Amino acid sequence: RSVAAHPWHDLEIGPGAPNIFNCVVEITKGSKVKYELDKKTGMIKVDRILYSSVVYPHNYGFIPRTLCEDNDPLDVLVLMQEPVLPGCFLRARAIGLMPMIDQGEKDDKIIAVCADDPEYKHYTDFKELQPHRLMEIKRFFEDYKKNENKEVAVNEFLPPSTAVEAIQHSMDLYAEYILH
Amino acid sequence: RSVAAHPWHDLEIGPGAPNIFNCVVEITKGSKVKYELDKKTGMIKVDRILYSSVVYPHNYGFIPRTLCEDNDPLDVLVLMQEPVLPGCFLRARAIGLMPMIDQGEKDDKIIAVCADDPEYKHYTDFKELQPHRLMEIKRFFEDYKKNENKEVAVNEFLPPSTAVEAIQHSMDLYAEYILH
Amino acid sequence: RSVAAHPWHDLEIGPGAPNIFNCVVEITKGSKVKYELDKKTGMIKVDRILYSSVVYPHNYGFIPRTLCEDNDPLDVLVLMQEPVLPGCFLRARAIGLMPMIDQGEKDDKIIAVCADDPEYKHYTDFKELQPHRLMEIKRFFEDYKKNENKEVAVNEFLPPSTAVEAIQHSMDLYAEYILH
Amino acid sequence: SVAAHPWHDLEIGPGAPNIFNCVVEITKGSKVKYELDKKTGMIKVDRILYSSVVYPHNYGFIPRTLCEDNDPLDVLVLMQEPVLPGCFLRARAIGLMPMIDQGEKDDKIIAVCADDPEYKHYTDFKELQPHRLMEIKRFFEDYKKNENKEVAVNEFLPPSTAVEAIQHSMDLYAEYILHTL
Amino acid sequence: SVAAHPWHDLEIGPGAPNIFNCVVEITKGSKVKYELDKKTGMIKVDRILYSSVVYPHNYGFIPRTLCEDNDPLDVLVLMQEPVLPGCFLRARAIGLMPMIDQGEKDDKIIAVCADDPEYKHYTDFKELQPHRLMEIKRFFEDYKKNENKEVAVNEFLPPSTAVEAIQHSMDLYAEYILHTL
Amino acid sequence: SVAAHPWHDLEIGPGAPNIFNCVVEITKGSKVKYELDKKTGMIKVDRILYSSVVYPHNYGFIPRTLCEDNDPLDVLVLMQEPVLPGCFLRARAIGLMPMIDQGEKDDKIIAVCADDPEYKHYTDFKELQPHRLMEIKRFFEDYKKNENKEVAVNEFLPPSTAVEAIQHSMDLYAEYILHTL
Repeated sequence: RSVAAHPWHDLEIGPGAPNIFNCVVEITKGSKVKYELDKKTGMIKVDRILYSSVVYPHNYGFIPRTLCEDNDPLDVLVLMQEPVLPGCFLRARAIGLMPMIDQGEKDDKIIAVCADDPEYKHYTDFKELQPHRLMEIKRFFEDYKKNENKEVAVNEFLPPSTAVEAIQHSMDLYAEYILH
Repeated sequence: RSVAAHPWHDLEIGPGAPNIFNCVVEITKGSKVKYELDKKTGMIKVDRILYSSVVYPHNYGFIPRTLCEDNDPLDVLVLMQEPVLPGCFLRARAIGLMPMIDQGEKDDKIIAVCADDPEYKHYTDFKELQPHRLMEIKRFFEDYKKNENKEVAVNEFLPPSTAVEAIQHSMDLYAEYILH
Repeated sequence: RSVAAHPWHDLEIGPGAPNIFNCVVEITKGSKVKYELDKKTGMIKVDRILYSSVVYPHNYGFIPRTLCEDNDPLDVLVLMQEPVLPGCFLRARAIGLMPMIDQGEKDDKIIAVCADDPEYKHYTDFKELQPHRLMEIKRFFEDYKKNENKEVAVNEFLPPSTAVEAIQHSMDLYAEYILH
Repeated sequence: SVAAHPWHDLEIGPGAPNIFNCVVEITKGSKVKYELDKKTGMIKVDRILYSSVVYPHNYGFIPRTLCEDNDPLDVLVLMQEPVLPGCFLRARAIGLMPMIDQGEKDDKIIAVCADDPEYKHYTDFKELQPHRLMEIKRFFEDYKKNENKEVAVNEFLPPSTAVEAIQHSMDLYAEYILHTL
Repeated sequence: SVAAHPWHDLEIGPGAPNIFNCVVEITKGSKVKYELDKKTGMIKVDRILYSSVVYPHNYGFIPRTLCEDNDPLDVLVLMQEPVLPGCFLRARAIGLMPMIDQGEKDDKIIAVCADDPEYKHYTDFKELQPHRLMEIKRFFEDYKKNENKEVAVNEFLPPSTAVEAIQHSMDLYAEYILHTL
Repeated sequence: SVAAHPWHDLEIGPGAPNIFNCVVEITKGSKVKYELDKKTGMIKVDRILYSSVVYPHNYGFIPRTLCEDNDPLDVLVLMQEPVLPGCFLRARAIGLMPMIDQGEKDDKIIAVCADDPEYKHYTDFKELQPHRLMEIKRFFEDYKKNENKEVAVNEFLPPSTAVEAIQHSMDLYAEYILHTL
């Protein structure tokens, strides 16, 4: 009786959006493998194994039914007790925006917590996190593509309100451009 | 040339049912993450991280093309040598029924063994298992939702014949109610 | 806006084929679980837990849009730094063909490296690998089904050119026979 | 020097009782109840746990301590990473967890690793998320249930009280080392 | 006490020869052939296994035992959980596995952990599923094949025979400790 | 014998300086900076790493060696499998990695396990894939960055130079053991 289909297009962003949204995990916490979602098939592909001896600091993925200036969905880093599998989805609250420039191109990402993790669900601002946790995250993105000669600048994190604007705008943009 | 589709609806229960059936794994042995199947998309979602420091004692999941009084498929706990991934399916023989009341509502589940695990496939009754293994399982369900203030009573396990009745009835019920 | 569908049929073999091809992983490096792809649903199933205390020496899987005399796609063993999940796909370069007879029936398989692993991507011939790595692999296939009374003979590995012929031929065969 | 029996021959550390060395018996997420053998100083499997439960954090004991139960003072250690049995690390106390193990008092220390850059800046159990405490409480309440042993756990007390209990257990250990002469 | 060389300074235990302490060299699922260094008593990587195989259970040896091969009596230990190298645990013997390692007899003990609530109630290898035995047999038959070493494995014998072999190896160890004087 | 402090009481081995025993402090893929405690000879958590990085290979030190930094000579060990902290193994040197850790020279050895059937036949770092070297170089360049410590790493030098550095560090260790008298 039901659809069975493509996580970008066919997974609702969720009724709590943009504050709380569904989020499809591409990469697990601790992974050296950079999975990404194949836009055409909706399968998970290995984009690459990472060039440095680094691992993703948290579960990482994208928000369905979003679109950015790069023609990709909006990416999210999700803090929570446990590692989660590629291809699963979860409910996440935005707590900040991590502004970045990836090879001279804007690529801001959301930092968030899982809304169904009983430890992490009560966070609302990244300022509430331990400052090291930010320094670690910021570093990861600075460093993860260094051995591919790709420069990534990371600025200071911006507040929840700002993140929510980005999500909201990417929802709008998906709905505008996806039809054609 | 083939379908590619929703594990509840589009996976046959299998020609050996109700004695031996297909079974879609939602949660791995040792997992603190409570995955479940999204009824609408057929994706795996994180329902929650568990509130206690407990882990699932075996691979856990549901039987496709079943339905119970709760509008959900019939759940199964699957004993076998190895942990199995969420979203995979396997062949399992019923060896008992574990009667439960979850917050004042009936929620009986099947206890089973993987029919293609060369160690576990020869079990036929849960009485054949070590009594501790039952005590552990029974405990897990008593304890796993305690920190959410949800009470779960677990009674003595009932035999294979009884489990098979439940599976059979849930097959029938799926076929009756799923059309409309 | 996109398909969302069956990895055998709906995943392109890729524009680099037959030299570099997409490859759907069924089994992870180190796994005792023998997953395989369900031809009908495109789900991953447990075919079996292995009968010996052996584990797969590398990520293992099949090439989409291939077909062999056995009515199955062509299988691949993929060397790379990291374990990869069942159901994901990756890009792989052929470096040899591993000729086998599985219970009196031909069942040649490809040996390959991940084209997006920055260590392994520069290999082009299996002769470039350490001879032990071959001896280990060869052994695995000789030994993995022994406890099921299934005899598997493995001959000396043949070069890249030969592997590429097999892939090419299986592409052709898929296109010939899949229509009807 | 020669090889060390960890209970006796590992210094508690310069910053004691506030910040102390700590020997890890059990890893975060383990179902194996390792403990350190009193006689050999090796690691022993005391038992595999009777429930489908796991230690919520790295667990062990403070060396050169002693309690009325004749064992060293136990510690739970919050930190980013799981740690091996047999290793020691530096830990700050941030609270004490009063318990009753079958009528016998068996208080434990809740602590953070002092060399873990995230966790080192915590100083009070109240700084942690309330769920973290709820989960730990429940773990001790539940982990021995299938052995038919009751364990009651009361409200956690501040670091000032923890430091006292640690000091008192250093005194007892010493008092015992004197009674060796 | 001081730190212990596990072979010599770890007691075999009060319940020997039926129930004995046992030092774990290799974890369930490991491809690393750890063994305990005779001289230092540390854990050494003897080798990484030559085939894509893994130890089907936790593996090690009984302390204060000795066999004609000049090594302690080896044990395979069935239990719910994997255990670390260097740890010891309590184990009941439930059978003996006769083998021939390149013409030399090298019998091993099959056992269960006595402190594991599931496995502790097994007393005979015949109580285990026949496949479990088939798999173990094959492991020893196959794990050294890529080193060109033949290992033959015969039908497993009952616990009465296992206990004898254990006793006999305690005698040899003792007989050797006498020949130290 | 009795239990061994691994730095002092573990022989470097018959094949030194070319092939040497080697004590593992840190497992491949670990974020925990274990090191061996100088005084107790136990394993200590020095710290949890400040970046989201992991050791690209098993890491440790050569026993009975000493460098100007007052620590033993460090080794990175390439092999099929991860290895536990506290274990030792046999390793061939195949290159040396010159570094500067905050103005201080802190050269390390790059090596393979000699008992690992795949890796044992490597004899020069140039036989490894260039990316492997790029990754290792970067690891040391980056792993202490969030502690505000600069580490410069220069081009790797051949095994002849590695063997010299090893020999020189055996001399220093010895020279120090003489200065004990």
